[PDB]
Amino acid sequence: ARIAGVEIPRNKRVDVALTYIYGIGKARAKEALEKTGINPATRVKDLTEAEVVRLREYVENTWKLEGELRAEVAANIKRLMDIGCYRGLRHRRGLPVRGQRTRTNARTRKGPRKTVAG
Amino acid sequence: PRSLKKGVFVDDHLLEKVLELNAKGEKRLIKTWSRRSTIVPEMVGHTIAVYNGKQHVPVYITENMVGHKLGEFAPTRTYR
Amino acid sequence: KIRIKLRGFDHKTLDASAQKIVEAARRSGAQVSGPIPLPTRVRRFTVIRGPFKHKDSREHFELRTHNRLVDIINPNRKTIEQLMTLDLPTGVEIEIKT
Amino acid sequence: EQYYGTGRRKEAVARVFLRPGNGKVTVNGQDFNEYFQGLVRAVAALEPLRAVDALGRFDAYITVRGGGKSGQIDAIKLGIARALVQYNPDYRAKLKPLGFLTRDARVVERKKYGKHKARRAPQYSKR
Amino acid sequence: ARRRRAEVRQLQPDLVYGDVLVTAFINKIMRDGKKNLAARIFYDACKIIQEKTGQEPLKVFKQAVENVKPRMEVRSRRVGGANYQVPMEVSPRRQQSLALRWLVQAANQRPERRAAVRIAHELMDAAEGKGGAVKKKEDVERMAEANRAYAHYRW
Amino acid sequence: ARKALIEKAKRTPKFKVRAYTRCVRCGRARSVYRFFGLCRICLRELAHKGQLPGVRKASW
Amino acid sequence: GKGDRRTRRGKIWRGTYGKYRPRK
Amino acid sequence: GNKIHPIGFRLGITRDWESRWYAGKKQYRHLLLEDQRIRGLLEKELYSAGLARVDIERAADNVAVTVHVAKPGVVIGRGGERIRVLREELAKLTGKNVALNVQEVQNPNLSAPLVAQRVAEQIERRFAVRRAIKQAVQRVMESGAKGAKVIVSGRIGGAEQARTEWAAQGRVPLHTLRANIDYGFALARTTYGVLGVKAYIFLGEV
RNA sequence: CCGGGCACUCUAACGGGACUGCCCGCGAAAGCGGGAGGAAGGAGGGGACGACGUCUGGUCAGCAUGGCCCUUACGGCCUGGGCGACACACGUGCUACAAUGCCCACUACAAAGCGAUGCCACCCGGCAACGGGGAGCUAAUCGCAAAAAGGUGGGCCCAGUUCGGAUUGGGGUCUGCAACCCGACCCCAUGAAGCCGGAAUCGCUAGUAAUCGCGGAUCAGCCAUGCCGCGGUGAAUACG
Ligand SMILES: [Mg+2]
Ligand SMILES: [Mg+2]
Ligand SMILES: [Mg+2]
Ligand SMILES: [Mg+2]
Ligand SMILES: [Mg+2]
Ligand SMILES: [Mg+2]
Ligand SMILES: [Mg+2]
Ligand SMILES: [Mg+2]
Ligand SMILES: [Mg+2]
Ligand SMILES: [Mg+2]
Ligand SMILES: [Mg+2]
Ligand SMILES: [Mg+2]
Ligand SMILES: [Mg+2]
Ligand SMILES: [Mg+2]
Ligand SMILES: [Mg+2]
Ligand SMILES: [Mg+2]
Ligand SMILES: [Mg+2]
Ligand SMILES: [Mg+2]
Ligand SMILES: [Zn+2]
Repeated sequence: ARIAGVEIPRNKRVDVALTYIYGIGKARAKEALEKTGINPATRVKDLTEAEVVRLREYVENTWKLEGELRAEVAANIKRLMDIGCYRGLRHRRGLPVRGQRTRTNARTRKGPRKTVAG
Repeated sequence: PRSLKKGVFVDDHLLEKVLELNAKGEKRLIKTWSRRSTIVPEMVGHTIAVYNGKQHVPVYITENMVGHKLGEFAPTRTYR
Repeated sequence: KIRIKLRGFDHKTLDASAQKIVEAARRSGAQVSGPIPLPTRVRRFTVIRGPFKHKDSREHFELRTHNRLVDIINPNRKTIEQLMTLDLPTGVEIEIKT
Repeated sequence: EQYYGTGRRKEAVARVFLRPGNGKVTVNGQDFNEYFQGLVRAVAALEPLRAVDALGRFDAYITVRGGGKSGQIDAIKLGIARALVQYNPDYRAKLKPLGFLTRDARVVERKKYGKHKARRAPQYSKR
Repeated sequence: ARRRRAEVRQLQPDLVYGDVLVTAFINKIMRDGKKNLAARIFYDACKIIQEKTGQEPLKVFKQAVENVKPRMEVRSRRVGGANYQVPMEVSPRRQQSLALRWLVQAANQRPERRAAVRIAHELMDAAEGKGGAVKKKEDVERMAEANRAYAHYRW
Repeated sequence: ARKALIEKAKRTPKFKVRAYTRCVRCGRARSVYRFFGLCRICLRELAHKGQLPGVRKASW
Repeated sequence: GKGDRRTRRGKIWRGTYGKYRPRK
Repeated sequence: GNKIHPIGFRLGITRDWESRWYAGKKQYRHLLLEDQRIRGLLEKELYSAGLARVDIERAADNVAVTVHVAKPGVVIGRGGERIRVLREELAKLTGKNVALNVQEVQNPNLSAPLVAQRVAEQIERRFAVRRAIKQAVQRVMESGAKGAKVIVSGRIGGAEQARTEWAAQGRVPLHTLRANIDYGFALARTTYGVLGVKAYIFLGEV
């Protein structure tokens, strides 16, 4: 049931399925199935043309999803990065940004360990 | 995911000093030690020298940085 | 009709002190609610034996604050007499509010 | 008319009030099978009765407080064994070979310092 | 155990069958000390050996264990830098310990998603004479024999 | 306890923020209990004496 | 698990309350 | 180093507190700092008198302070002199008007706090540590005592290398939490450094 | 809940009780094995407690202290920065990698502690953190509190997933003179590695290990997954 900018959830419950949409997840799932009054447990394949239409309508108009959403974040980071901003540098140098200790566990933001001679 | 409830913060000596320059039109170069102050449109166009703990750095303020605090533009440490 | 909680650190300088307020008010008023215990509130301090490092030795210190009740129903002048200012022990503090 | 017994375990207190009857066991104003809602071992608690052909000759009102259902289960088992002997003293004569009368003294060991859990000691290295 | 020979910790009989072996088996299933869910799993397994076998579960259980019990095993013993696999008898105590342990082990290697199924099917194939548990038992006994040569290091 | 740093007693600090415990015997500004105004070390010393009423050797 | 900020148990572990762990 | 302070180790039984007053969460830390301030004065004042113990009881603005001594005369003064000059500085300290009794010590040889305080004395005058201690232990053993034992720290004699002198006689069980052993410390400023004295006096068991 | 009553639970104080005392076997004796009585049996279980001495062990930044050295300064005040830096290496931990599980709902058993400008019932506003209002307690009579695991029901259907929550974007709450460096918290969004870990290596012998949650000290707040302590459920194995 291609909803948000070319989505495709199927064979699984709609809520769980709606998730596969970028800007969507658990929370916003209920909201859409709640307001759009569709049973959350129906298989996307068991949906009604009348419901899919409705769903898409709410979801696509109410929240910034997929591609567009990314564009925003991208530009958001490039922003505090274009400006002197400290967080900018961190995004630049590549080290964490939410004031965490880098002497150790910072692998997720740093990547594989580039071991050097001691 | 920032914070500061209701009532932005800016140190007096810096604030009631910046706007004091607007009255006289415009000034050239300032310098505070309170990097704790929030930036505000009142500053747009000015140049505040923020102390990092060792020096006073010229920090040209712009509309795009109106929310950040001076310190964010005066990096504390020196690395590689 | 007389709430008088006896609190002390020594469980003997109390049990004894309450045994007074009871007798010195038994034959003067009713018979009193006898001495009532009430769970003790033990404080605790756990400090490292020596200074600097050695963080695995400690040693434990408490400070149990015992309790008591008494409670005399039906006070009769001579009762508030045998009491009044006829207290003795030093390791006790009393609260009255009959 | 009635028969009492206490019983306690792993820090749990069970009040046992036996009375002749059809075997209607209650616990805190609740059906036995209600308080111990499917806890497999629950049955245990009454093992002393079933150990003297009772149960179907007795009935019991029970108050249980402190700890957890498992302890309570055994705490009960005791009183019901004590009262059972309190009812008829010649009972223990064969109720003891199963020690239903012993009050399991096994209790949580204090948490010592320098050690994660009384015994569980911190792990080390470079040794 | 340097002082005296440890006590074979006596177990309490099974509530549902009054057997101590069952409890033992139940204990090996239990993990994180959750005897309920442990006891449960086992019993559902017995009920499954019903909807599938006209024989009494306990009957199955007993026979399953009896087959997964190794009667000979290898134990190391240094003698000149090279430690040889000495084959020796397996005492009933361990013979039982090893069996139950192996049952629960093999059972949990199985593909069926539900716990009790895995256990019932393992108990089942156990009495049948097949299945991973009985496998280990056999690979072991094979180890002895394959070392009769070193049997003279009995002790 | 650098003396000049016994300026804790100075009450008025500008902001109650800058107010800190300090041992009322040694000056220790660490592991300084409240119910005693003492540091973990003196608490131990005096306690061993008796100058800390009630404070006995805990055991259980 | 206990690590999940936005789930029942996670709230408990982190000691807090919120939409995922109401006061009642 | 090990061994628990034999006093704090017996505070329960065979040894009572030196401050038997009950305050509370809000007061306690205050009524505590007080005693100190007190003992502080009673220390750097009544030294010459030879202060053994210095109890302190309270009842709200009513404080005891039964200073035990060897030479009560020094505490008193001519007539009733001193035991007033100080009874004065006292309320200047504790704004809670307190007494200032005085009890005497039955033999300054059974008073560990003194014996130790004593051996420390000789050590400052430059006496012979080994003997000083041998004597001390004796003084104590002659004047009763089911056991006694003194101990000095190191640098004995002025030696660049710190040592530790012994001396002990008659049962002095530190493990039998029932015996009852008065224990006393005592420093010893010196030309070249501090030394430390300890006295244990076993007297009566049950 | 009220009357009412102390029996029962409990609260806390004193005391009773276990000594190989009794029974049989062995023994010179001490004692050993078994057995009855008994809540408990041979040190019932756990604490406190650590000999003469060792390491020139640790600590002069707790404190005390000999000598040494500085005295517009090696002393003092302050604002800001730093102790939180990160190509790397190690120790102790936390949370996981899932179905003996995760989620939602309903529903059941704890112990030990803490509470004046503190715990904060109940109420209303908010998805919420939190805010506004406000009762009770000086606390066995009020509050923190919900114990969690568990039990019942329903969902997920073996997938990097309804496993897992890193990381990052955005919005906001509270503490605080002030959260850039550098606080915690809530909500939305993002949703990483991880499929049980090489060589090697740690803990534990019973209500122990393993697992589950609860309190407290410090403390404005908090970087506590740390430490000290509490109780629920509750094993395996020891020939030697
Ligand atoms: Mg999504
Ligand atoms: Mg430590
Ligand atoms: Mg440690
Ligand atoms: Mg535990
Ligand atoms: Mg100093
Ligand atoms: Mg502070
Ligand atoms: Mg999850
Ligand atoms: Mg001993
Ligand atoms: Mg050295
Ligand atoms: Mg060193
Ligand atoms: Mg020095
Ligand atoms: Mg400074
Ligand atoms: Mg550091
Ligand atoms: Mg950790
Ligand atoms: Mg993924
Ligand atoms: Mg998987
Ligand atoms: Mg052991
Ligand atoms: Mg062993
Ligand atoms: Zn101190």
